[PDB]
This record gives sequence, structure tokens and C-alpha cells, in this order.
Amino acid sequence: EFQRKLYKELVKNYNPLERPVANDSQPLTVYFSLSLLQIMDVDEKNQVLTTNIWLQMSWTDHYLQWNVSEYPGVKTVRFPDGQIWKPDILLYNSADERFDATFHTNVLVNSSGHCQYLPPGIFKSSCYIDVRWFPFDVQHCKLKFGSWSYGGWSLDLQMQEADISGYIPNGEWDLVGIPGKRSERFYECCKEPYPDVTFTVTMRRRTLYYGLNLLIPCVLISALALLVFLLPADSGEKISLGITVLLSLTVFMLLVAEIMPATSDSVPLIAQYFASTMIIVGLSVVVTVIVLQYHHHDPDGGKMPKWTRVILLNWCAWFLRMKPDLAKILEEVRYIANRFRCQDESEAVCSEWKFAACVVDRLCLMAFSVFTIICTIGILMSAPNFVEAVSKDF
Amino acid sequence: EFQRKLYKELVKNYNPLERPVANDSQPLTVYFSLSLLQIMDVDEKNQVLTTNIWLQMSWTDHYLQWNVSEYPGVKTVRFPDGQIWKPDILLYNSADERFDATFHTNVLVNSSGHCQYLPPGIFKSSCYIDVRWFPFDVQHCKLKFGSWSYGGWSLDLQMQEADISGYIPNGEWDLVGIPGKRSERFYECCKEPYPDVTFTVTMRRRTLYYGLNLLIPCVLISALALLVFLLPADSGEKISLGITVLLSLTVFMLLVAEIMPATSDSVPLIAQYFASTMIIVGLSVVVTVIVLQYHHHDPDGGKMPKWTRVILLNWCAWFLRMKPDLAKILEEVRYIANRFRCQDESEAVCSEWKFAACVVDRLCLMAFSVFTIICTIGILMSAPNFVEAVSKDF
Amino acid sequence: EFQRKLYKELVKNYNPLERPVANDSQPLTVYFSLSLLQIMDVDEKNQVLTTNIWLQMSWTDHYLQWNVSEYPGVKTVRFPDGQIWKPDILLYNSADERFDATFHTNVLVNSSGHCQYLPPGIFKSSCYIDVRWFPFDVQHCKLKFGSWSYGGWSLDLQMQEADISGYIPNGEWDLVGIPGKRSERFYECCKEPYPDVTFTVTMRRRTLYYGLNLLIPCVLISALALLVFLLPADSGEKISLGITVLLSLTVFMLLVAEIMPATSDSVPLIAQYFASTMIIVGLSVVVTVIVLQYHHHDPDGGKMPKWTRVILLNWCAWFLRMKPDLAKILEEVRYIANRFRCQDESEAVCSEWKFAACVVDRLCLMAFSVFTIICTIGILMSAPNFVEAVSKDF
Amino acid sequence: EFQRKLYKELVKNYNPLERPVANDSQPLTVYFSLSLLQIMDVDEKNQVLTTNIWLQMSWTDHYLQWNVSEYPGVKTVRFPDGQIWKPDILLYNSADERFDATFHTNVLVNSSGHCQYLPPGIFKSSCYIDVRWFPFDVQHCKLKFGSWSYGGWSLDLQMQEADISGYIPNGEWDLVGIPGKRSERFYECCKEPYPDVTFTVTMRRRTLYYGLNLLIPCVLISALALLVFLLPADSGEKISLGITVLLSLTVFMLLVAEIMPATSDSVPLIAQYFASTMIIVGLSVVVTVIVLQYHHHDPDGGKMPKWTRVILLNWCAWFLRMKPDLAKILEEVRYIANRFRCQDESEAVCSEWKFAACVVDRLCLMAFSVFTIICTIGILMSAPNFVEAVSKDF
Amino acid sequence: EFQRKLYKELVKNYNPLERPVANDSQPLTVYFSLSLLQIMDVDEKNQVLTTNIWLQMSWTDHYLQWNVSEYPGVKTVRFPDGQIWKPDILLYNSADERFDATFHTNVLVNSSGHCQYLPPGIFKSSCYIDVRWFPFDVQHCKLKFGSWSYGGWSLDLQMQEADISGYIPNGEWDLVGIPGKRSERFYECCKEPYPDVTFTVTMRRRTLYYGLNLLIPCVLISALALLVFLLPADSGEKISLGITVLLSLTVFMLLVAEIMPATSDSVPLIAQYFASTMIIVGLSVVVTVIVLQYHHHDPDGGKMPKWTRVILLNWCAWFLRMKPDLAKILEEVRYIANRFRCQDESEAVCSEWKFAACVVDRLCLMAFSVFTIICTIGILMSAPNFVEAVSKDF
Ligand SMILES: *[C@@H]1O[C@H](CO)[C@@H](O)[C@H](O)[C@H]1NC(C)=O
Ligand SMILES: [Ca+2]
Ligand SMILES: [Ca+2]
Ligand SMILES: [Ca+2]
Ligand SMILES: [Ca+2]
Ligand SMILES: [Ca+2]
Repeated sequence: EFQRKLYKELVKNYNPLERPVANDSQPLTVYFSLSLLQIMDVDEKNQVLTTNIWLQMSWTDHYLQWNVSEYPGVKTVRFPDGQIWKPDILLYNSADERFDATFHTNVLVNSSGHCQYLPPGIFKSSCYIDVRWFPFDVQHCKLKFGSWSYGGWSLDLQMQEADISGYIPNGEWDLVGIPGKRSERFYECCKEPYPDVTFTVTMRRRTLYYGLNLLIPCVLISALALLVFLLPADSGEKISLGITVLLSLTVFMLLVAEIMPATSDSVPLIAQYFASTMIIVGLSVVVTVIVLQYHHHDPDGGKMPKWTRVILLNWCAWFLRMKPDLAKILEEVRYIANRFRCQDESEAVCSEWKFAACVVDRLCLMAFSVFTIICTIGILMSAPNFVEAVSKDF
Repeated sequence: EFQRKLYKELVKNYNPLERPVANDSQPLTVYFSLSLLQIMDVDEKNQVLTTNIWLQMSWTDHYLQWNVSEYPGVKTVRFPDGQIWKPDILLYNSADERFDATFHTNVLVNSSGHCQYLPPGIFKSSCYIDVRWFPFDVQHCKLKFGSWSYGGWSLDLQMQEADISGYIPNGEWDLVGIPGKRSERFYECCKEPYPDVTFTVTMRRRTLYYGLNLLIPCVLISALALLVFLLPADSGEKISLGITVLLSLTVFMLLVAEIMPATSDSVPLIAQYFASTMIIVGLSVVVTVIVLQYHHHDPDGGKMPKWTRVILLNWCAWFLRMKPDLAKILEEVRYIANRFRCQDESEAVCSEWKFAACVVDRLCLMAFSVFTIICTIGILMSAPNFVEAVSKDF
Repeated sequence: EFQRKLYKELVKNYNPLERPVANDSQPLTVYFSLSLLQIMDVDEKNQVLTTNIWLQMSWTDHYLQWNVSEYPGVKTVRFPDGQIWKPDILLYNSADERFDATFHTNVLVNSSGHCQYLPPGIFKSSCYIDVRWFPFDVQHCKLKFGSWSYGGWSLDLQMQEADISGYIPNGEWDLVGIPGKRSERFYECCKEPYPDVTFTVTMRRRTLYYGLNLLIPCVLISALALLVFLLPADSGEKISLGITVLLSLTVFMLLVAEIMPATSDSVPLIAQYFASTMIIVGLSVVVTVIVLQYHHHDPDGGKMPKWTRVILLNWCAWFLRMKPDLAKILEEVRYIANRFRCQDESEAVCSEWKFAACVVDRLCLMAFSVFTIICTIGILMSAPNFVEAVSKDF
Repeated sequence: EFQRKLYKELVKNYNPLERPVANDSQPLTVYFSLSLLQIMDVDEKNQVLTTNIWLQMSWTDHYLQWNVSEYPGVKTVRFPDGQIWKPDILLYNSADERFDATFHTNVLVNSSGHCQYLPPGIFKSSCYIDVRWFPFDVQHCKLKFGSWSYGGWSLDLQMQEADISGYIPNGEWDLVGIPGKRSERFYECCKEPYPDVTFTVTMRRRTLYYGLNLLIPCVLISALALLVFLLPADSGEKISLGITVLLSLTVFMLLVAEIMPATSDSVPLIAQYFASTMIIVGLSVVVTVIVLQYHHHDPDGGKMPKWTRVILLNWCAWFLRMKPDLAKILEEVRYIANRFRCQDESEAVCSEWKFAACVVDRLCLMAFSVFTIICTIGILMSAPNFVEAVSKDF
Repeated sequence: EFQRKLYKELVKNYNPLERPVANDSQPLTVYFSLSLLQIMDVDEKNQVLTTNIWLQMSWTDHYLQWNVSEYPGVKTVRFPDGQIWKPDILLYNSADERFDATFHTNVLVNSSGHCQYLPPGIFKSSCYIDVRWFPFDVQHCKLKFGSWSYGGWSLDLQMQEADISGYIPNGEWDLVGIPGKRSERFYECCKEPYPDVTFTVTMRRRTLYYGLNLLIPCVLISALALLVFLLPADSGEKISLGITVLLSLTVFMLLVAEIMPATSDSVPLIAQYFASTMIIVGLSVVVTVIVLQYHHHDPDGGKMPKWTRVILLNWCAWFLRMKPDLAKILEEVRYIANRFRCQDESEAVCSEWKFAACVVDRLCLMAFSVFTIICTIGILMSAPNFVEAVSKDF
């Protein structure tokens, strides 16, 4: 009976259009905060953050007060959308096609006029997602909230610290924090300033998944490329090993292509690693052609230059620790024996060329191994967060 | 005439804003339950569960009572959304972009004021989907329901057991159960506690599909890799077999990549199996290079070390059960015969090196076969539910 | 003037909440049917059917009658949603996120109160799609309609045969029929029974597309695998042909993976066909290694077992219809001649081993050809609808 | 003042439910047309057409007239949805999930009651998309509009020619025309006939994109297959070239698979072209095995049949324009010389077999080249629109 | 008290249907502009631009004025959708399925009747996206705004310069400008003209991402194809290198296929580059077959033509800087010696053919290298914006 009586009394002459202050000249203080429940998605290609949040707004309605003695037991009332004045706070940097994903719930008012409003929502927000250091990256995505049509002279927006006590951890992203800042900005539309409250979600990517699924795979497959410098040339499979690894790594680059944005602010760390690896595998194919060209050198073609004979067979090789009818019969048998001698000297020349190929193959093995290690270590450890990622995730 | 009369009488002074109790100081008891019709989707990558459910709410409306003698034949009435007070129960962990997928239906009230409300819905809910043991996994996805704006002092939410009599089986997921728990929790917003009813859908994945399409394929293709240790070196195809298997298995890992979340809570079982298999195939390629390096060893290069001569040709080989013008003519023919003898001894040296390659090839065949079996069996049987899956699905 | 007068008269005291019967104690008869215009989609992976349907409901409104003499020319009126009582019939097994895809249109009433209501819709429904016999499958998808909040005591739902006179043929699915059944079921919610009308869309898949794009391709590529048993061993390409076919067929399995659900109710027909084919190609690779192992057998290694010498060179081969200074000179020339004789006998031994490989290769060619035909024919003709599909589609 | 006065006067007793005619017995004439702005999408796989259209409806409202002398300057008024009677014209063959994509705009009425209504929309419509001649195809997609609840006795729908003056050309589709037809049809629901206006969008596909990206690529890669019949057998790469082309073309078929519907009304032109090409490449692999089988024929095996010796070495080859101690020493040297003679005759036999392989290789080169040209030209020129496509697009 | 009083006074007799002018004969001036916050997406395949914009409309409402002395402190009021007259300005070339993505916010009115309205939105617009010069392209996408139902005689639309002070840079697109133009156009619907304001977003694509991920990769992989002309023929791997590169580049074309529209207005720059490269790699395979055909030429077949002997061994080779019992014994040994001589001359003939292959291989290396450079440089530098892209992005 008292709840029915109070609801009838409170809506007498109430105008939801009217900002509920007693003195029309002063601004209404609105306290704004949020409660972050979940980070649902970090879409790097579209540059969008999806979160489950509960907005928190609280203010004082001058007209919605009563004396609890005259209504025993009725400490609070509730009003749905449209029957009560509410602040029109929107997320400025919204990426949602409706632009406002807020699910409108009740406003809870107590007997002194304090109004609480806690609409939930699945919010899509635009934030610059920097992939320069991917996958060892930290993202800072802003959520900028503010009254759309009330400037600082009418609505005095005030900030309170974000609530994370209900945050559900994300298996991919490690929540570092969510600080907030209250600013007052001027826009070209209007002489009046408009205040905003901006919360910056700082998140660290967890690198175990990409380490075991992207980085390590690539390292191992690059190592197989260097295996060509150990395969004997007579196997006749040197070129198949190298080009096969190359074809495999090309598909791998395109696999990373599906997850990275097509921006030009910087060459990402992962792009550099794949680049460096690809030229190394490609260069090994070039070297293999050179090695095969020696191993198959015609013994009756040009003559091994002195510069080759010295650099390879001596220096590099040492450094690598390698190292009447009787007369007619005599003319026929002598021709046979002489023919055997000529091929023997010819094949000796071929042995030198084959040995040169082996030396070049051993030389490039050492050089490519060093270069692969240096490029890999250098690129990965360039990231500021690489040491932290190893400690926390591995 | 009586139905028209009763509808006119019941809405006289009715206020949908008003919680329908007689004594404003006491809370209204709302009985909440659900009826699970279908598990529509388990999205492991986005971590979302889609279900077809019928919510069940029932309470007592103090104002919607009548005397059936005064309205003969009118035992029940119905009211749509907005003409009657309803509890504002939402799914807290909703992943739906509207945040509330409930389809609003009628409230059915009988002559004593008992109100029933059974809205259907396609619900999207957020739940941690653990892929540690995939595909032998059991998921526990929670659905947390509660009044949004009425605390424990006004709405007394009470739980009833979930209904599954209409459940339609899912070909992928075996419904284990759906127990419920009623809790009362405090939030930072409000001093008043808020009760919730949470139902935990426990589901077991059916492994036949992934066994025949993911696990067995991989096992067979790994076995082909070990086939290299039986292929003679003179075939000149040892490296093509191995690297081809490797390229195939790389695509297979990326196929599993499209279905798994990118989380770092644990290395999944399937990831370990693919890892172990990949290094085994990759290591077999390394061994093949060593085997070919012996088979193609130059007979005029270094000399077979004693350590090699003993470990391989004796121990390993036993264990494996392998095992004036006349004078001028004499000088020419003697050179020819001597030349033949020199190559003969040379090719004998080559035979030892070729035999060493065969022994190493046989040795690694046994070692790799053992390792492949142990790694496969060990990884699969680590899962707690592996034995159950085999019994129920195979 | 009369149309305006009649609309004013009919809405006097009309209450859309009120079931429009004269006697409140008796149920209102609602005739329900549907008109199927198109089968838009059969999603086997998500297990959802999309159709374009026109629902048909008809009943009698006791209050919406008039005397056409008093309103000359006004034979009918129309009312939109909310101004007239309507049955609240929903599709129970809806897969749509709004749960109700009905587009609300007018209710057409004639001068005796007969009301017709024919809302169109794009309906998404859940149905078990059995892929056991895919692509030779017949699907039975149910559409279950019923009043949500009116039980059998108030709304007497009655069925009429579905209309297909406007059905537009689907190029993929051959509509077999759409019979309907009216049932009355009890639910745990309520003591009152609720009637439903269920229409079962029975559709036959047209197999021409999958025959020419999925089945025949696979058959031809498997045949190329058997081609290895005709390729001479000295070509040095036996292993490349086989493993290449294997890599190709693995991609083909994953292509079928994108269209099939991940259920475990049964191993599909297409899965069995790919399985059988894959082991046959894989087994041919194993046999190729054995054949090469003979063709490259060292003549100075073990000795051809008697069991081999008899089974192959005799039985299998027949069945297959294969089949002072002068003395010093004498010692040098005799050594040369003797050396030639030793290699000659050695290469004769090699010829036997090479012939054994040829016999084994011919033997397995016949065996694999038989097995490929039997497995292919057996699997395809296991389907109950295989004969029908060939007759109608090919 | 006059605009305010007129709006107050016109809505006095206006009933949006009432069809605005003076004589209730006669039908209201509604003129229907459309303005086609853009063809947005032609989805062949889902069989849906997406367009940007402006509907045009015009009729006479008997009640919304005024005397412009009594309201100087007020020549027109406007009414939004729900305040004015409108025809309920829908697109019958809609594929949109809401079923009605019309964006509701104002109705513009002049002082004599003529009402204009031009709602814009993004319309999704179902049309049979025939891919028999793809990519040289012409599509005829219908858009069928009609009043949903007003039959021919109440609403007299009349057609006017479609407007294309604002049409924006589509880079893929060449708009041929959009004629319209007005029909009157009977439905099983109702004895009254219902008129419809149907516009048929006829569009020609532009073939430059598919010619350079789909047809020509395939032609060139098939040509490489025939290159095998020029590669010498001793290269040992004949089988790798052929099977590699085959693997490439299999992926290409699956690429076309992603864009074509899975219907069985006909085998498309593109499917036939890929079919023909695939068997040609596959058959070339079979021939390569035969050629290699001759080139590697054992000289001590069977004897070259007479039928082979004549058909190939003579006919085909001509047509192709190819073409005491002294005695002991004598026995040893005679054995050596005799041994040399035996191999010489043996290798002569091998030369004939190698030449036969060359002849067969040359023969099949000519045959396969002819067949490839004929099949390609025949298939492409079977399309009725092939000549037109070349003239307009190339 | 004054805010409540003013809201009550202003809505007395207010009619939102009425255009708020004092003199009904004159048009109402509406100032239109926009504020561009973000370019969210440029979808080249669907030809759609997605942006985050704030529309700006301002006009004068003759009825919403008051004297601020009579309402101290009340300088402004606000009205939501439907309680105030607003211009019905839509985006004409909308690609959104609702056709109007505007989020409706408040209208802010001051004491002299000046009304401001700044609705935000995520706008999808249709624009021709020219890919002729992709990835060095500049796009000009139009956004055409205008009143839908008010012509130039009633609503006088006037333009103001677009605001970009809040523009957030896009990592892919460099905003060049957003000029606007106000036009007045006649349509077939209506004799009255309708004015529009069109803003043209001009954007330059940033080429770093595609340069490092699309252009450079392709250049390097084409270079590997030319590596075949350095690989010795005896390696037996010439054909595997070439066809492998070809298979890789085919996948690369299909990767670009997923991002380009299927239009026929022009052959894109990227298509030409891939075309040119593909024929070069394919032609190198053809040349390799010719080179191998010489290297494996039978010495007893045809005779090297004079035209070949001169062009290659002399001209091209110079330009390239290449270059009683005793008698019986005599007959046996003489046969042996003569046999050795015959093979010697035979292998000399083979050496010439092998050298010819080497010369042809060297010749084509130079020719293909030149052609690859010219085609690459020519195609890339054909783009008008190529020089600008290098300067700004590299
Ligand atoms: C506004 O009101 C003040 C106080 O009543 C009065 O002095 C002033 O003249 C008014 N201005 C007008 C009527 O323009
Ligand atoms: Ca992420
Ligand atoms: Ca699942
Ligand atoms: Ca289907
Ligand atoms: Ca198309
Ligand atoms: Ca873009």
C-alpha cells in the first residue's frame, strides 16, 4: 500500500527531460566509474577491443526523495528507461555498429534521492594496437566516456577508480592495470567545455602459445636448411632439401599474415625474424648452386684459378682441418695403357674440384650457422619485454 | 463477458513498477530454474557456449487474484511485457552483443496470484574452456543468473533443479549433468547482498571424430617417416621422403591451429603430440644426412676411425645379425693389371663405409621405432579421461 | 464513411488481452498450417535448416463481426500487431538468435469474424543432420510449432496439410515431402497439456555435384598411386610419385573436413572411403620400399633365401607369365680375365635380385588393383540410396 | 501559423487503419515502381542478390486535401510511419533475416491528396543463379513486389517503368536491363486474387577478371604438362614434372570450389574445362610410365614384339622424320675380346628400346597437343555468350 | 523550478511534424557539416568504406525561444528523438543493411532557438575503390548527405567545412583531405530540386606493409628461378627447382586473389607484375627442357646442324668468353684397342653437345636476367604515385 502510494506521489509532475537539480544555475555532479569483468577479444587486424563491463553512474535527484516514516518499509524504488532523468554518457571511441552497446537497466533510488545506475554491456572500442614488438607486446587501449549533450556547466562528471575485483583472467592477455584520468576538453562545435573520463586498459600478451606454435617451429625449420651444407653432393638431393624448406617458410609467412594488421607504422619484430630467416634459406640455395657447380666441373674446361687454388685448398682447408707382329701388339697395348693414364690424370683434376666444393660447403656451414644464431638472438632480444616474457611464461 | 470483466478489474490501479507484495518490508520469493533443450555450440577459440534454454520463474502477485465463482470458467489470465511486474533476472556472464537474448513471452497467472514466466532463448555465455587435455576433455561451463537491481532484502531468489527431460543429445558433446547452486554475494557497488543461482553444464567431448580424423592420420604419417631407415641409399630418394612428411605435418599443425584458443595456461595434449612427432621426423632427416655422408664417403679421404670400426662393424653389426719388345709389353700389361688392383682395394674401402651406413640405418630404425611408440602411448595415456573415451566411443 | 464508422465501432471496448470466445469455458480452435516457398540452406556443420515459409493461422473472433448491410461495400477490415488478439504460436526448435524470425503482418477479418493471419519469415531451425551416408543422404528436419502460453484447455490447435504449390526447387536438395502431425504433450512446467503441430521436411541430396567434384577426383588420384607398380626402379622416381599422391590426398581429407560436423554418432561413408584409400596409397609406399630394397641389394651381402627363390622366381613368376717374360705376361692377363669373370658372376646375382623386385612389383600391382576396386565399390554401394542417386542424378 | 493549423485540421478523426478512398466499394489505385541505384552483390554460392533500391509508391488519400488559399504557402505536408495510411507492399522473394529491409521515410502529400512514398533500402533477394556457362553467364534475377494483405478488390496495384538514371555501374556486372511485368495471381489461402509487379534484373558478367585470373593461368599450366614429352628420359625428372602439375591443378579446382554453388542442375562450363584438363595431365603421367618402361627395358628380358618393331621403328618413325704359354694367352685375350663383343650387342638392343621410347614420346606429344587445343577451344566456345564476352571485355 | 516551468511552456501546442519557421512560404536554412574521427575500414573486395563520424546539423526553431530573465539560469534545454522537429538528412550512398547507422542523440537549443544536433555513427558507404595502381593507389570515396523528403523550396541545406581536428590516423591509409561540395539536383520523382552536400575522403595507401610482404618476397622468389641457368645439368635437379618456384608463385597469386575485387575495369598493376613474373618462370622451365635435351643428346642420333655449330660454338661462345698364334693375338688386341677408339670419338661428340647446352644456358641466363629487371622496374614505376610512396614510406 505504501509502495503503491509512493510511486504515485513521486511521478506527480516529474519531467524526465529536466536535469534534477534544485538550483538551475549550478551543475549536477555525476560520479562515473566502471567494473571490468572480462577482456573478451583483442582483434589486432581490425584494431578493436571487446570487453564485458558494468558502467557505474551515481548522482542525486532532487525530486525523488521521501520520508521513510511516512512509508514504512519502502527504503528504495526503481525506475526503467524513460521514466527518470539519466545522464547520457556514451563511449566516445566506440567501434560498435549501433555505437552504443549499453543494456539499459533500472535506476535504483533511495529515500534521500541518491540514484545508482549500473548498466552492463559488451563494448567494442577502437584502440591502436601496436604490433611492432609482437608477440612480446604490451597494449594500452583507451575507453573514453563522457556526456554527449551536457557540457561542464550543466553536468560535472567526476571519476572514481575502476573496479577489478570481479575480473576473470584471460588466458591470452595478462591484465596489468586500468587507471583512469578526468579531463576537460574544448571542441569546435561548442564554446562550452566537455569533461571526459578515460580508462586505459594496459595488457601484456602471454607468449607461451606463440613461442611453441610460431617462434620455435620456425627456428627448427631454418636449422634444417643449414643441413644442406652437410649433405654430400652425390646424393643429388641438395636442391630439393633447400627449396622445400623455402616453400614451407613461405606458407608460414602467409599464416602470420592472417593475424597482423596491414599497417605501415613499423616493420614488426615477427616480420623481421621471418625476413632474416628467408634470406638465409634463400642464400643457402644460392651457395648450393655454387657448390654443385664445382662438384660437377668438367675436367677439360677452364683451369682452376690460382686464387681459388690458394684460398681454398690451402688456407681454408688447413683452418678447417680437412686435408714383326710383336711390335704391332706393343703399339695396341701401349695405346690402351696410355688411354688409361690419361683418364687417371683427368679424374685427379676432378678430385681437386670435388674437394674444393667440399671445402666451400664446410666453410659456408660455419658461416651460416653463426649468422643464423646471431640474427635469431639479436631480433628476439631487441624487444623490451622479451626478458619479462621468458621469466613469466616459460 | 467474464474474461473481459476480469481484465478490466485487474488492471485498475495496477502499477508495473511496484513489487507485488502485501507487506512492503518483506522480500518477494522468486523460484528460478531452467530447462536445457540443446547445447548448440562450444566455441573453444572464442571461449563461448551457445545453448537453447527455457528459463523458469515463478512468484506470487498479491494484486492479481480473483474469485473464480464470480468469473465462471476464467481460471487464468495472461499479460505481456510491460503490463505486469516481473523479476529482472539476467545472465551475468553473457557473451551476447545485446547482453540479453531472452525472448519475452506472456506471464500466466492463476486465480490465486501464482505467476509463471517461461521465456525461451538462444543464450551465449562466457566460460573458460580448458584445452589442456584436448580432445579428451571435460568442460564445466557456468551459467550465472540473478536479479540485476533487486538485492536480497527485496527479492528472495530460490533455486530448483534444472530440467533435462527435453534435452536433445549433441553428437559432439555428452551431457554429464547440470547441477545448480544458490549463493549470496556482496559487491563493491552496494552494501546489500545479491543472490545468484548458478548452473554448471558439465559436458564430455566425444573423441571418435578427432580420433579418426586427427590422431590416427598423424600416427600413420609419422610411421612413414621411419620408413626412410629401410630405403636403400642408392635409391637417391631418402631426403625427399623425409622432408615431404615434414612439410605435410607442418600443414597439419596449422590445421589444428584454427580450432584451438591462443592461450598460455598450459601446453595442450595435442600440441605435445605434434611437437614430439615433429622433432622425431626432423631428427630422422638429420640421421639420414649422416647415413648418406657415410654411404658417399670418398675412399681417398680420411680413414675410418677405430672408434667407428669397432662400435659399428663389430658390436652393433653382431647385435643386429647383419654381417726386346716382349719386355716392353710386360710393363704395359703390368700397369694395366696394377691399375685394376688399386681400384679393387679402393672399392673394398668404399664397401666398409657403405656397410657402416647400413648398420647406422638399421640401428636408428630400431631406436626411432621404440621412441615413436613410447612418446605416442605416453602422451595419449596421460589424459585422465583417455580410458573412458576409448571405452565409450571406440 | 462506412469504413471509418466500422473501425470506430469495432474497437469500442475491445481488449487485445482477451481470448475472443463467447463462452469463456470452451477452447478457441486455431487452424495452423504453413506454405513452404524455399529451402534456403542446409548447414550440416552447425546442424541448422534455413527456410522461407509463410505461416497460416485462422480462427474466429467473436467480437469482430458486423452486418454488411449496415456497411455497404465493407466486407473486410485489417488490424496490425497489438490492436487485435492473436495466437502466440512460436517455432519451438528455433536456432535464430532472436528466437522468433516471424515478420508481423496484418490480420484480415471478414464480416463474420473469421480472422486470417499469414506472417512470412526466414526461419532457422535446429535439426539433426545425419551424415552417415553423405553424400547419398536423406534428411528429415522437423519444424515444431505450438502456442507458447495457451494450453489445450484454452487454445485448440488443429493442423492442415502444408502447401507446396509455390515451392521453388533447390539445386542441391530434392524435396521429397512435408507431412505434418498434431500431438498433445505434457511438460514438467504445467499440469495442462500443450498441443503442437510438427512438419517434417524430408529432402534428398542431389549427388551430381559431389560425384564429379569429390568422389571421382579421389578415385582417379588413387589410381595414379597404383601406377608406381609399373614404374621401373631405375627411373629413381618411385618414392616421389607415391608420397606426392599421399600429400595430395591429405589436403583432400581436410577439404571434406570443412563441410562435415564434428560428431561421433557414426563414421561417415565419405570418411570410410578416404580412410580406405589412404591406407592403400600408404601401403603402396611401404611395398615400394621393399621392392627398391631388392632392386638395390648388394650382391656380396646375404644370400637369397630358398623361400624367396621358390615363391617368387618359380611360382609367382610362372603364374604371371614373366620369365721367361712370356710366363709373367700370362699371369697379368690371366688376372685381368679372372677379374672380369668375377664381376660377371656378381652381376648375374644382381640380375636375380632385380628380377625378384620386378616379380614382387607385378604381384602387388594385381593385388592392389583388386583391393582398390573392391573397397571402392563396396563402400559406395553400402549406402541405401546409392542406386536411386545414380538413376536420378547421373 | 498556417502549417500548424493545417496539421491540426488534417488529423482530426483520421484513422490510419482506414484505406483512404471515398467510395468503400472501389479499389484504391497504387502506382508502384523502383529506382535502381546499385547492384551491390551477386552471391552465387548462396544464390542471393543484394541491391540498393529506392521504392516508389504513389496514391491518392481522399482525406488529406486542403484549399491552398486558406493556408497560403503550405503546398505540402509530411507524415511519418503510423500517422498515415500506407500500402503494405513487401518483396515476396526476400532473403533478408528481417524479411523487410525497407527503411521507413516520410509520406509527402500535396494539397489535392496525392501521396508519394519513396523508402530506400538494401534489399537481399533470392534468385536462381545459373552457373552452367560460368564465367560467360547472364543472370535474370527477379524482384517480386506486392501488397501482402490487400487483394485485387481493395488495392489496384499498377506498374511504372523502373528508373535507372541514377544507376552506378558495377565493375563485375554489366546491367542489361530491368523490365517489369504486372500479373494477378490466385493463392490457396484466399479466393481473392492478388496482383504483383515483378522486375527482372538482367546482368551480364564481365569476363576480363576471370579470363586473366582463372582461364589463362590454367591453360598455361596445362601446356607445361605436355612439356614432359620433350624432356629426355635420362634427366630422371619426367615423373616429377607431371605429378607436380597435377598437384597444382588439384588446388586450382578447390579454389573454384569456394565460389560455385553445390547444385546438380548441370555440370558447369568451368567444371568441364578443369575435368578435361585434369584427365589430360593425368593421362600424360600414364604415358610417361610407359615411355620410361621402354627406356629402362632390360636387354636380357623379353624380346621386342614384331608388332612393336613395325608400328614404331618403321611407320611412326618415318612419319615423324626421326630415324705353350702363347696359346694360353690367346684364350685369355680371346675371352676378354669376346666379353666386349657380347656387351656391345646387348647395348645395341638397349638402343632400339630407347629409340622406341623416344618415338612413343614424340608420337604422344603430337597427339596430346592436338587434344589439348581441341578440348580447350571446344569447351570455351560452347558458351552462347563467348563471342560477345571477347568483343566487349578483351 | 524554472527548468520545470520552461519545459512545460515550450511543449504547449508544439507539433514535431511542423517545420519550425515563422513564414511558411520561405525555406528553413539547415547548416550541415561533419567531424571525421576515424577511417575504420577500406574493403576493396566489397567496395565499402567504414568510418566513425559525428554529423553536425544546426538550424533555428522559431517556437523554442524564451526570455532568460524570466528563467534565471536556464540558458539551454534538450529534447530527444520525436519531441522536436529535426531535419531528415540521410547518407544517400549507404551500404548499411539498416541503411541509417545514425545513433540518435539530443537536440540542444539555446534561448534564441538555435538548435544543434550532433549524432554520432559508424557509417558504411559505397564507393568505387580503384585497384588499377594497387598497392600504390589513392582512393576518392564520396559521402553524399541530403534531406530525403524536403526539397530546396522547404529546406535550404548549406555546407560548412569538415572538421578533422579529432582525426585519429590510420596505420594503413594516409588522409589527404576531405573537401565538400554543395549541389542542387533534379530527380525523376519530383519537379522540385533537392540539394545535397557531398564530402570526398581522399586517402593514400601506405605501401610499406605490401612492399615488405607482397612485392619484395615475389622479387626474390623470381630471382631463384633464374638460378636454374647456373645449376649444372648433371645435378639432375634443374626441373625440380623451376617447377617448385612455379607452384609457390601460383599460391601467391591466389593469396592476392583474396583481397582484390573481381572487377574488369582494368588489369591491376599487381596482376601485371604477377603475370609477367609467371611467364618468365614458366619460360625458364621451357628453356631448361631445351638445355637438357642437348645435354642428353644421343651421340649416334642426328648430327649437330651447321646453324647450331656456328651460332653457339663460335659466336655466342666467343661473346660470352667460354671456350701362328701371335697373329691371332694381334687381331683380338686390335679389336680391343679399336673399340676403345670408337667410344672415345663418340664421347667427343657428346662433349660438343654438352658444351652447346652450357652455352645456351649461359646465354639465357643473361637474357632472362635483363628481362626480369626491365619488367619489374617498368611495371612498378608505371604507377603515378610510385615515387611518392618510396619517399614517404621507405
Ligand atoms: C525579459 O524579462 C525581463 C524581466 O521581466 C524584462 O525586463 C525584459 O524586457 C524581457 N525581455 C524581453 C521581453 O525581450
Ligand atoms: Ca589477441
Ligand atoms: Ca566443440
Ligand atoms: Ca547442403
Ligand atoms: Ca558475382
Ligand atoms: Ca584497406
